[PDB]
Amino acid sequence: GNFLKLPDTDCRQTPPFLVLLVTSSHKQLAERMAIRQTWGKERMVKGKQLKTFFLLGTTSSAAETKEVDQESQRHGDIIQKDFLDVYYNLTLKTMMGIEWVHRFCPQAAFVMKTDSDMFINVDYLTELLLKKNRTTRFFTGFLKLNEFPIRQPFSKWFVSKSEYPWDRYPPFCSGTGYVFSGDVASQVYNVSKSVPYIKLEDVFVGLCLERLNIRLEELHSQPTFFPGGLRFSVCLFRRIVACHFIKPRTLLDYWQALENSRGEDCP
Ligand SMILES: CC(=O)N[C@H]1[C@H](O[C@H]2[C@@H](O)[C@@H](CO)O[C@H](O[C@@H]3[C@H](O)[C@@H](O)[C@H](O[C@H]4[C@H](O)[C@@H](O)[C@H](O)O[C@@H]4CO)O[C@@H]3CO)[C@@H]2O)O[C@H](CO)[C@H](O)[C@@H]1O[C@@H]1O[C@H](CO)[C@H](O)[C@H](O)[C@H]1O
Ligand SMILES: *[C@@H]1O[C@H](CO[C@@H]2O[C@@H](C)[C@@H](O)[C@@H](O)[C@@H]2O)[C@@H](O[C@@H]2O[C@H](CO)[C@@H](O)[C@H](O)[C@H]2NC(C)=O)[C@H](O)[C@H]1NC(C)=O
Ligand SMILES: *[C@@H]1O[C@H](CO)[C@@H](O[C@@H]2O[C@H](CO)[C@@H](O)[C@H](O)[C@H]2NC(C)=O)[C@H](O)[C@H]1NC(C)=O
Ligand SMILES: O=c1ccn([C@@H]2O[C@H](COP(=O)(O)OP(=O)(O)O)[C@@H](O)[C@H]2O)c(=O)[nH]1
Ligand SMILES: [Mn+2]
Repeated sequence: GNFLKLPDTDCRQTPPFLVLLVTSSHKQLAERMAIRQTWGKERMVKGKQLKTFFLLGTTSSAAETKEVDQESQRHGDIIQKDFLDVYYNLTLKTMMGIEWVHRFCPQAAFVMKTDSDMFINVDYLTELLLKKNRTTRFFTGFLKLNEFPIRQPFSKWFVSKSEYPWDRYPPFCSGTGYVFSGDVASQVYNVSKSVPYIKLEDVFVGLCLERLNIRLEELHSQPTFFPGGLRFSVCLFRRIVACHFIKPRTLLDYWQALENSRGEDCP
């Protein structure tokens, strides 16, 4: 498939229950280490396997290239292809991850694409997924259903009319973190080259899902994905899946808080 780095894993032998694909730039080693030490640590969750991989492109910086080569060798959990790893190539990055699931891990029951400035509660997510009774054509997250493209020309998420010429975006889920059954990867990969390209990855996946007639659904009767962030508390964070706006030091402190308070009951 044209990959420069492949994780040392065999999904055929031991099909994972949940695969996390984490986006981060080359310089964000601190993010990746914090994740590896917290919600990214591979383990059995209620007897289900969790696997965690980091998606990277390439960079022009020789120093960063060497750093990442060393990191891959040391940890063996990086998925890499030869594309310039910049914000406006995130669509390529996401498609790389999806391509990977399709080629080397179609046995994954579920896949979460997530960002690195995130807190993820894998235990509660696994509980809600096992409760959902859905194993195919399943896609959930924070649903963004009547979105309009941002036309402010200097905005981080600006798209011109030539980049995206219609008044509304398809239904899609926030790219801060979304979850889908493993089969969905193959479908999206198959259809991706025939769907109009857009440089916003979560929107592009929404376009693919729309072409596939895959409907978005809420994971639970209460909201569980929070792209806007949250005021922290142990009891709240025990009953959410994903929270945005979390820098590495904060992630480590929050993980510590959950460990320090394990075994206490919550209202
Ligand atoms: C982080 C996030 O959720 N970003 C996604 C973005 O969300 C925004 C949209 O839904 C718009 C639509 O109304 O509302 C929200 O933001 C509005 C406004 O549009 C923003 O411009 C503004 O934020 C800026 C402000 O404009 C600046 O002046 C100021 O300096 O900074 C602030 C914050 O940076 O805020 C208001 C209220 O928050 C909402 O945040 O929607 C995008 C598509 O249009 C994307 O979905 C984007 O998500 C990221 O997209 C990339 C695409 O490659 C990846 O999927 C990332 O993983 C994903 O996080
Ligand atoms: C998911 O299913 C569970 C289990 O229910 C069984 O399997 C399902 C696929 C469906 O065919 C059910 O009719 C089966 O009974 C559901 O949780 C059950 O609900 C019962 C009664 O409401 C309750 O005692 C327990 O919660 C569960 N019982 C058993 C036998 O497991 C659950 O509601 C289903 N979830 C969704 C999202 O539909
Ligand atoms: C996304 O990545 C691609 C692949 O690296 C970039 O395309 C290359 O860009 C370099 C210069 O930046 C050229 O020398 C290559 O010829 C290009 N190759 C291909 C296959 O396109 C692309 O520029 C990146 N996108 C953005 C917005 O930076
Ligand atoms: O060149 C880049 C820029 C960003 N990102 C990742 O893409 C996600 C979105 O970045 P950011 O939080 O800046 O986007 P925002 O949520 O503010 O839209 C994050 O996990 C970044 O680490 C990446 O992999 N490569
Ligand atoms: Mn972010």
